[PDB]
Amino acid sequence: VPKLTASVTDGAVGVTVDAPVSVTAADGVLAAVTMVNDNGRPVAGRLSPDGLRWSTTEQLGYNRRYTLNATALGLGGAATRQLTFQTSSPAHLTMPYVMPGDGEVVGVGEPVAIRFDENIADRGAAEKAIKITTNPPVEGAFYWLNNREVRWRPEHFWKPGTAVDVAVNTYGVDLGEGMFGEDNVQTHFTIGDEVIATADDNTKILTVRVNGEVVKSMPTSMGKDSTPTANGIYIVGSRYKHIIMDSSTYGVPVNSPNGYRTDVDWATQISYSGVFVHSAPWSVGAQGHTNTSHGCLNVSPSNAQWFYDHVKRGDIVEVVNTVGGTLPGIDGLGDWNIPWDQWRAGNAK
Ligand SMILES: *C(=O)[C@@H](C(C)=O)[C@@H]1C[C@H](SCNCN)[C@@H](C(=O)O)N1
Repeated sequence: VPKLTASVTDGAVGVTVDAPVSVTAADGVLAAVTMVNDNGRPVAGRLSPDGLRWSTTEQLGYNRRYTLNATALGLGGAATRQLTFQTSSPAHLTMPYVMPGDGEVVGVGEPVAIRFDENIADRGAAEKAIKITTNPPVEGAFYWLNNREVRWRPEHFWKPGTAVDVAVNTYGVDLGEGMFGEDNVQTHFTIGDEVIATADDNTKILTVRVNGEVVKSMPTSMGKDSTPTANGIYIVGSRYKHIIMDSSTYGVPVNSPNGYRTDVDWATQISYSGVFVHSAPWSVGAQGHTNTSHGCLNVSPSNAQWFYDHVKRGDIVEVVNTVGGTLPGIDGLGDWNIPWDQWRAGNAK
C-alpha cells in the first residue's frame, strides 16, 4: 500500500512556522490531504499535478494545534493516516523593518539595514534568517550597530548597476528568549552611479566626482577647531528642502548665550550625529578659506541646492585632513569606517 511521509511528526510540539508543511506519497498517489486547526478550519494547501506531494500554501499560526489527514491510493490498495502537532508558542514578537525601500535606486555606499522593533537576544539567528542576493554576486557581511539594527555591506563600495534583493524571513524563527518574528519582509533595490564627494580641509573645497570624474567643485566652511568636522567616510541619508535646527530640543534654551533656532535650506544629512551639507548664506565669505561651523559642511545656497538635487541616498562624502577624529563606525551613517576584517568578523555574539 502507499507509503505516506510528512515533514512533521505526530505529537511534535514547538514545531516552527518558518516552513510549509508537506506530505509525500510513495508506491502510489495522494487522493487528498487536509490540515485543520482545533476549530476545524482548513489551512490552504496544494496537491501537485502528479499527486506525489502536497504542501501548505499559507502561513501557519503560532500557538496552534493542527490535525493532518491524508489518503493515498496505489496498486497496493489505499492508506489513510492522521497526525496532530503543535506550533511554537512565542514569549514575544518583533517586526523587522528593512531599508532602503523597495524599488529605490541608491548610491554605492548604501548598506542593507534591518531594524527590529525589539532587542534581539540571538543575533546569529537573525542573521541566518536574512537572505541577501546580489547580481553581480558580491561577498558582504553582517554587523550590528545596536541591539536592534543590523547592517550588511560589501568590503568595497557597491559596483553601479547591482541588483540587491532582501528577504527577511523572520516569521517562525526564534530570535532568542522566546522572541519570534511577527512577519517576513522583502525588499529590492538597485545601485546607481558612483558619486563620491570629497572635502579636503587643506583646500576647503568639496569636489563631487561621478564615476571618477569631477562634476562640481564647491567652496566649503566646515567645523571650527573647537567643534571640528570628523574625518572619514559618510553615507548620504535624507534630504530636506527646509529644516529648523533648535537648541532647546536637547535642553539648551534658545535665549541663552549658546542657544539658537536656525532656519536651514537645502540640507542633505550625512551622519546621525548631525552633520549636514547645507545652504549657509552667512559664511560665503569664509567658504574656501576659513572653518566657521559647528561641524556641517557649509556651502553657498545654490551649491546646496545642487547637492540636494543631484546627490541621492547612499552616495558618499569623504572628509580628509581636518582637525577632528574619525567618524564613529556605529554613527548610523559611518559603517564604511570600520575596517573589513572587523566588520566581517561581525559582533553576533
Ligand atoms: C552644522 O554644523 C550645524 C548647523 C547649525 O548648521 C549643525 C546641525 C546639526 S543638528 C542635527 N542633529 C542633532 N545634533 C548640529 C551639529 O551638531 O552638527 N548643528
